[PDB]
Amino acid sequence: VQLQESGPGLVKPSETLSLTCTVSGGSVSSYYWSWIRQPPGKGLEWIGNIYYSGTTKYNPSLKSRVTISVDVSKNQFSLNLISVTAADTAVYFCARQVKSGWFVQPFDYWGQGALVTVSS
Amino acid sequence: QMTQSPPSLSAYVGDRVTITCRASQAIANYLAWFQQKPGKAPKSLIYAASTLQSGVPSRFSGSGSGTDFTLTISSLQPEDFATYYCHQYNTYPITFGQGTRLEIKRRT
Amino acid sequence: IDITKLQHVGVLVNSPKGMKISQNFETRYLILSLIPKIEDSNSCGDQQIKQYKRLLDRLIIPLYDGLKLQKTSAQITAAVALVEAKQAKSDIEKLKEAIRDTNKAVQSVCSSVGNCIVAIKSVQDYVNKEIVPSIARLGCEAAGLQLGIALTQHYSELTNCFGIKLQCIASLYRTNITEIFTTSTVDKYDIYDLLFTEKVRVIDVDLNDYSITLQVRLPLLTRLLNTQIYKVDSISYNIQNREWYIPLPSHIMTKGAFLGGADVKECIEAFSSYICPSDPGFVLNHEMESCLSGNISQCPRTTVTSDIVPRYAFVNGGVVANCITTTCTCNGIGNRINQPPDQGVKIITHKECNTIGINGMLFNTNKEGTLAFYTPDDITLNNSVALDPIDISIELNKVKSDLEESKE
Amino acid sequence: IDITKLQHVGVLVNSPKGMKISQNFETRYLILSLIPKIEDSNSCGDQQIKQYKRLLDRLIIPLYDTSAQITAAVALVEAKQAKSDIEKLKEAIRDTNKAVQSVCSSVGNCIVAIKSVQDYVNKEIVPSIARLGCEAAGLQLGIALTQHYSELTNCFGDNIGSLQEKGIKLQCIASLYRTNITEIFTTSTVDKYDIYDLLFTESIKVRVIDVDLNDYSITLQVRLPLLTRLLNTQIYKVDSISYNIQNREWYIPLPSHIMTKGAFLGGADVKECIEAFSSYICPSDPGFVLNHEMESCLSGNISQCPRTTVTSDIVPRYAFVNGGVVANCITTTCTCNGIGNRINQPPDQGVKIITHKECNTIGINGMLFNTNKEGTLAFYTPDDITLNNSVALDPIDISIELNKVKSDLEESKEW
Amino acid sequence: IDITKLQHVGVLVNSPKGMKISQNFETRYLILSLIPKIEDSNSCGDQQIKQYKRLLDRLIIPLYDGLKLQKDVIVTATSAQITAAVALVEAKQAKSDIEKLKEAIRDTNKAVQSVCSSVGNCIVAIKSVQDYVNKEIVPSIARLGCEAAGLQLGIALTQHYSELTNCFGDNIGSLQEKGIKLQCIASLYRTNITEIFTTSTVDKYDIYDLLFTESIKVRVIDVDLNDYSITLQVRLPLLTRLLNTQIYKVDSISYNIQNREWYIPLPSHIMTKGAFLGGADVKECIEAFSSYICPSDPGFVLNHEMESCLSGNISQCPRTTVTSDIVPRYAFVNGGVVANCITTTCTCNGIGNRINQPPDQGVKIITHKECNTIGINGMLFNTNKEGTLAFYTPDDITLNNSVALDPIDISIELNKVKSDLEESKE
Repeated sequence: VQLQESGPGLVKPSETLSLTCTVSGGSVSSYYWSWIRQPPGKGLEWIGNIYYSGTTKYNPSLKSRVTISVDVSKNQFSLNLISVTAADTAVYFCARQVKSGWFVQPFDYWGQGALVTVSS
Repeated sequence: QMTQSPPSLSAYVGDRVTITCRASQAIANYLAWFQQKPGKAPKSLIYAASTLQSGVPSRFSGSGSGTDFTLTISSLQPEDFATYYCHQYNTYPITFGQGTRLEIKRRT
Repeated sequence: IDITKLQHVGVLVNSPKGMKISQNFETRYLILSLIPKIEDSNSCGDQQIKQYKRLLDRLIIPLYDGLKLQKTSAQITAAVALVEAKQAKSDIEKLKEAIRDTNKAVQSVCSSVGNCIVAIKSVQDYVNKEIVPSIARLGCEAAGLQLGIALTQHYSELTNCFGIKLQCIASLYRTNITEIFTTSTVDKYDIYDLLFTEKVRVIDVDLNDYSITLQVRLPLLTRLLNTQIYKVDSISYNIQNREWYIPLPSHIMTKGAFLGGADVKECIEAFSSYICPSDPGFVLNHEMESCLSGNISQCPRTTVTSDIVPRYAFVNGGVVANCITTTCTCNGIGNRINQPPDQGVKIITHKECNTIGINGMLFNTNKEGTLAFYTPDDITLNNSVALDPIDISIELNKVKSDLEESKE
Repeated sequence: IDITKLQHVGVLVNSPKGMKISQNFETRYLILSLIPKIEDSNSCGDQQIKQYKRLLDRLIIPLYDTSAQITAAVALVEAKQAKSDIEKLKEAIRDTNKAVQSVCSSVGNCIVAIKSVQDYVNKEIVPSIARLGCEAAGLQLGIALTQHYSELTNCFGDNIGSLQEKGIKLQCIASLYRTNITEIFTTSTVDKYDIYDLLFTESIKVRVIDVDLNDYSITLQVRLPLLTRLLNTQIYKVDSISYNIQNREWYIPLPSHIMTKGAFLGGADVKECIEAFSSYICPSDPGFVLNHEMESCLSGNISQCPRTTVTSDIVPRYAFVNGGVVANCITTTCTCNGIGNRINQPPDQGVKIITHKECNTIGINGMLFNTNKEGTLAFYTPDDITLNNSVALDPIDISIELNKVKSDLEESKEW
Repeated sequence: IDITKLQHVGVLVNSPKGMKISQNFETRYLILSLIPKIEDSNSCGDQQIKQYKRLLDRLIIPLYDGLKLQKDVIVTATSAQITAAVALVEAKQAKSDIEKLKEAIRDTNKAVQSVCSSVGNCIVAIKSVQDYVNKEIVPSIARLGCEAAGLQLGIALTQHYSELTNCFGDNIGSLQEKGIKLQCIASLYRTNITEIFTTSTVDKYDIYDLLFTESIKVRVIDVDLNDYSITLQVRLPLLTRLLNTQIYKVDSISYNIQNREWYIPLPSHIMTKGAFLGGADVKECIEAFSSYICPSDPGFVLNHEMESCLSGNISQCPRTTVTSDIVPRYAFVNGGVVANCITTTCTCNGIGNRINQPPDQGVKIITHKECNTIGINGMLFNTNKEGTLAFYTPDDITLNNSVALDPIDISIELNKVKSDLEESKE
């Protein structure tokens, strides 16, 4: 299907941040989505999932910092976090993945890139 | 936790090319090889180590289970010029590895 | 029963409280069905879902040899119960046939003759909660994981108690306890009184479906009247500086208008009630009850060997005790209150004791248990019995020496 | 044994069985191991449990130094040699390739109990590769081993005395390893026999002779008897009932079991002795040996029997003797609703006897069935009986009658 | 105490041992919070907690009913209720600290709470399962999801509920008069006893006795029904030696006369303390290395004939007609080995012979010297030290204090005596 991000790309430190992500097609409320980021240099760090029943589960490497949203009508979902330091200068993809057996895996499915450039 | 056997492979077209991701802790449940291509949007490729996705060609395949795992490819072409990764699901934080910057050869 | 004249020799008597026993029983038959049927789906099944079945059911089913002995009579009470179960076994099996492949309807309320065999299926409530993982969320293999471990746990809990006590087979079905245990018989009496009661039993068993069959009794409580239970608590009293007590049971009662001992060891206290099926009326010596009736001067005695605090205790605020092993210090003014050698105790009353502090423990007066009057009596030490039989053996052997040397 | 009169006075003789004793002391030494396997290092929760198991063994390590201690030390010192022997093999077999493997010569075994749940672990393994998680496998393993720990601790939490005596017993260890050992309990030892007695290994006791704090293992000397009959020794097992007298209800007490042998007998105690289809099994011949008077009561001048006052229960309604009925119907009134009447009231009687031929279906307090009823029994004999053995049991009552006799004899010896 | 001369009528008197008593009442208090706390329940395990909560009513409500009954004529019925309620009123004085400090547990997750007013006197608490919930957290977050962690929690709480219901065993509505032991609550946590039962205050004496409080029992003084807490009056002893106190043991091995294996009956334990002489009831109290720890002073009084038997006037020792136990037949007295050498054929193979005994002599001692190889069934053994003859062996012995032990036998005998009285001077 198609996912697609939206929002600004500049945040001054120790402020709030929030960016949106919406589908173009598909069908919400039948399964989850999730959020993945990485710095421009190295690595790939999972942030947390979003479940259509208003349930989220997060990587405790970023414990008690973050919240993810639901939007069933507009078929979207977004982020809201508060400890927006500068070292999180990164890119924030979107996930849309599906069942397999034991428990279910989110990954890259569609996201061109959330151009984040934080600054002082 | 996961990692990558080569950080890069200067592999020219026309040979077998593969990988050995080793699980740490060594364990069964499976790893979604996906390619990230800088400049475009990524996508997930091999869910559960041989069930390659819809529409991806049969050139790729995955062979193994448990403590480590490896690839199987032949008949190479340049369009697969993208950094792949690997994965460990069943330790809930959704781990990845450092990366495999493939580099095709015989520049035109 | 005559508390008044007994206060003077250490007696306490707590209160009159009646009985409430089982006379209408309402036998019910319960079948246990097992292997919680997955909701009508496919693609999952395992073997240790079944392994334990042969194991337990084969421990159990050979216990049939000790049933035909029909050719303490609880043997034949059991026999009559089993005959009635036999008589109903036809509809038992018909119901079982209906419910087995029906793979839903966790509890059955058919009510053909009496209440239906409920056919408590092991897990199906949780399995209904479980399915939505197994379908539209995940595969049935994570379900197989969760279900395997949970079913094994439930089995491990079975094996604790499989002469069963019904509360444990309740505890198997944690939610399902109070519902059926309350509403099988329409319980307009206190549910809590029913909760105290506990016997549950197996009559036979299936092995191909592996279902267990039980014969439950679930009685009614009919208050017997003109009969009140008493508790009893005796204490010391002294004679010639010899501290002797009065042996009596833990309880006594007044059946109708006659008397007798009481054994509520079976049953639980209440505010007016003692929930025991059996009616303990254990007759005791006419010599003993002559005192309880009132003829105190023919009571038994015994040399004391206990701890201290059974040498003093309350009677309606005003304290009663031996004033020798615990020097009576009424704060009127605080000073030692010794006895005559004639007496053994003193019934001290609302004379000056405003708030007594004997033994360092300061507390308050305003006695109400009346008859502020002591006891003069005969030197009535006649029945100086001994409890342990050894002393009696040596006593009578001295008697034997005496009679043998004096007979010549 | 005038059963034809015992029926008439109340006492009954039901289910005469045999007797056997395993007076032998065949022992084999079978031990514990408490640390199961893992592949490439799992250890997912195996460290959370072993200091905990050491916390159990805390009150198992100590030791110190009586006509039973002589046994508990002579067996142990005669076998301290075999203990030193099995030390080497213990060192060899602490580590394994499978759960259930141990081997020794000198036909007597040394086969260990086994790494406790390693059976279920060998079942668990093939998930954990190719299907499952370290996390999930350790989850299963931890819950399993904790179940096993509690199941262990109930048998034997501790040393301090009188826990090991009704602790470690082989059948409780069998209950501990029950899921594992249901098939192979008989096979662990070489001996074979019928289900009931030796295959059952009647409720025996075993003592931990050595313990290894360092490697979490216990050295158990399993005792294992050898059985053989005892002939010319049968039983006439016993149960009593009520018996009316003067409209009052008395009885006669007797044991729960007895035994006869040729010309001797006794009310043999069989609490530590399991009852069977034809012959029960005491580990040693009991000696519940009794009065000449009560011997006569049993098997002779039955007028010399005692007689005592019921107080607890109405024991009739288990009134069934060879199809017939034997109960206290003078007061617990009865009915032959076919062949119709009410059962009568011979005042000297305490128990009527009613045959299948007499009444073709007997009633009681108000139910009506029939057993077979064609058995073998007869009676026509009214009796009047001497009364010179009135006794009681309540020590208060004995003492009071003694004090009454004191009063009488004091009057006499002053006179 | 005539320790020696008894050893030709079948006695082992082991040895003197001292004694201790818990003179004082050193007292700290404990409280419990029977729920575990989770840091975040994002729709996580709460059904299991509700199940446990509903189950716990059955155990907790009779306790509150009894505790409510505990009150006497109030100063705001039965014997030990007196002292219990007085101790509850003395706990009313620290109710202030208790009720101030109960909230800090619910406020903050923690395994053990060590908030205390003073260094010496401290009051602490334990969440029922939190020591294990700190690792039940990780299957719920960042190892797995909650769908099965909740299940693990359920099984954990059920095990714990049975493990508490065993010891607070609701046999009766008015059970509170029975004592809950320190060891069930010791096992409430698995591996915190050797810490807290040694650290709760200054507790110096070693693992053996003072840290071995078996007999001790515990009150209940505050039970709640909204946060579901328990409070416990935790007594604590403080021990020293007691003077001139010699506690012996007592066995009784048969001496058979004319093929009648009989034995003197005696208590388990006998003690002596200056003039005191009585056989204590020490089953409740510990056997130590050299001195018995019992809180009370269990010594009491016995038949005069028994003291005369112990004092040395042995001709009044009561024989007893029996089928003896398996015990009374033979054991060793500190080198001097005694048996009943008419039933068991004590057979010195060195020199090879059956060992001679007359029917007159009840039993007979054979020491280190008279036979190094004292012979019975399984003798490859050691023979070192003294068992002294010291009885003017052989001697004449009387029998005139024989007894019977079962009541019905006595009833028979006294019925005979009644007939004989009615026959003698009638």
